[PDB]
This record gives sequence, structure tokens and C-alpha cells, in this order.
Amino acid sequence: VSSTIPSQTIPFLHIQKKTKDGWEYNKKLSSLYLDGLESAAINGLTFK
Amino acid sequence: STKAEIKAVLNQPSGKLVEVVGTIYREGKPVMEVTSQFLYRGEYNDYCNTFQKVTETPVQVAFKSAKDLAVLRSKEWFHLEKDVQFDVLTFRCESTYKFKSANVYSSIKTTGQVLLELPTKEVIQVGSVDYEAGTSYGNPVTDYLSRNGKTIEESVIFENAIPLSSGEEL
Amino acid sequence: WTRGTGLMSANNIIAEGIEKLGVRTFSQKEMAFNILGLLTPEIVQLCQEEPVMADLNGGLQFIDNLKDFTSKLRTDLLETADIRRAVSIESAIEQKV
Repeated sequence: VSSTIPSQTIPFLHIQKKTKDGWEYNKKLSSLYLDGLESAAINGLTFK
Repeated sequence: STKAEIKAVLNQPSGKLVEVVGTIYREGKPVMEVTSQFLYRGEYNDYCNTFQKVTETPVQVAFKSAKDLAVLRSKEWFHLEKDVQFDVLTFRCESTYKFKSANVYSSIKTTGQVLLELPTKEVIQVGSVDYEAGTSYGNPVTDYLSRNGKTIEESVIFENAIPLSSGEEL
Repeated sequence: WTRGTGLMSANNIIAEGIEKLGVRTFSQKEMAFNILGLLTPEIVQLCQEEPVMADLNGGLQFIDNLKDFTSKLRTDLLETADIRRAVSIESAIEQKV
């Protein structure tokens, strides 16, 4: 997904990071979430 | 002068109900309506020679919404002959029945007229409607106008009765 | 915006409307998937270092006056559906007459 997220476009499901102005969309952190979501879709989630 | 015109010839279980509403003219301008009913007591089955051309009253429907336009459009008999928003009717209509049996009508003919309020209480001319049918148990137009509400009724009945000139001096 | 059975079955009828702005609504399985994606080993390790806001809202934050937008969408749907039901009811009455 890192190569899939369009430029200047905020994905629907995004992890926010807190800076001085407040919580804002952070691209690398949201991409880390979305790649885990790929791993959960193609392979799944481990919960043991 | 005089002017007679047959309106209805009904076949009820009491017999033919001749309906004559011959009006009266004093040089052109109508003066009196004068409706009379005669009844050929007996039992008659001739239904081809049976009809009832009733004229309707200024019947007012009851509505308050914008669905009113949609309902009026849905009526295939109504034809658009005005350019003002719809919320209520006061049609002065008139129809023509043809009986093929005791209650069922061989055909229906309705032409009527259309009514609704105009700008600043300054009303001018209006348009009309049209309808035909066949082998029907009722008239859609009149029943619709009535079902939404009663006509222009300048008659609301008083609550309780008291005497006026009751006694033996009447 | 989550679409489920229960007491929110009355707000599902506008979900299609909002979704055609470029926002997306979620079913209950989709929000299960999204929140279970917060339990991945990387997000879990990322929570031991930093508290994590996960905006799983599907873009509903970009709609100005969401309350009024949803209210007028619902009003439009209701005022279409009721008049459609009523025209049909009146036509059925006419046909029975």
C-alpha cells in the first residue's frame, strides 16, 4: 500500500500523530497501519 | 319564460326516477332552477334508456403539502390548465352517468372546471378537466374531490335544537 | 459511520448518500477488521512508544455541517418515499372505486 496511496490524498483509515498544531495525518504511520492491514487480508492476524 | 331539461332517468327498485331540473329565464338571465322528481312506481329493467347527468358543486379538497402536486399529476384525467402552485382545489365540476345495471355504470363522462386561489386575492379565469370510463362502480373525479373533503359548505349545523314556532299555531 | 442491526437501522438509509461524496461508510465486519488491524505486532509495538490515534472515520471529518447534511439527506429520502407511497395508495383507492 505504501506505493499505492495517492499523493496529497488522505486515506480513509489513517493513524494520526500529535504535533504542536494537534493531531494530524502522518503518512508513514498510516502506511504502516495499512500494510499491516494487507498482511491481515492476504495472510491474516496472529493473536496467540 | 320557461326552460326545461331532463337530467336523470334512473331505474331504482321503486321504478323509473325521472329527474327534471327545468330552469326559468327572465329574458336570458336565469332566475330559478326548479328541480322535480317523478317516480313511475313499479319495476323496470330497461337500462339502455337510463342515465344521470349530475352537475357537481364547487367541491373543495383538503390538502397541505407539496405531495399535492404529485397526486394531481398522478390523476390521468386532470389536464394542466394553469401555472400556479397547487395546495388545494375548489372544482365546480359536472359529470354524466350511464347505467347498464342497478349500480354499475356503463360509462362515465366528466368535463368540469379547475379552481385554486390566485395572487393578491385577485382571481381571474381558469381551465377544465376531462374523463371517460366504462363498466365502473364509481366516478374517480367526484369521489376523489369528496374524499379529500366536503364542498364549499356554508352550512355547519348548530349544536342543539330549540323550537321556532312549534305548537298548534303552525 | 458503522452500519449494523439494532438501534442504528434507521440511519442506514442515508449511508448511500454520504458515500457518494467521496466518503465511505463501514459495515460491522469492516470496523471489526480495522480495529483488529490495531492489534498487529507493529501497531502494538508502536503503542508502547507513542499513544495512537487511529482515525478510522472514513472521511466524515471533511464534510461541513455533517448534522445538517445528514438531516437534509434523510428529509429528501423521506419526502420522496412518502409521496411515492401516497400516490400509489391514492391510485389503489381510485382503482377500487
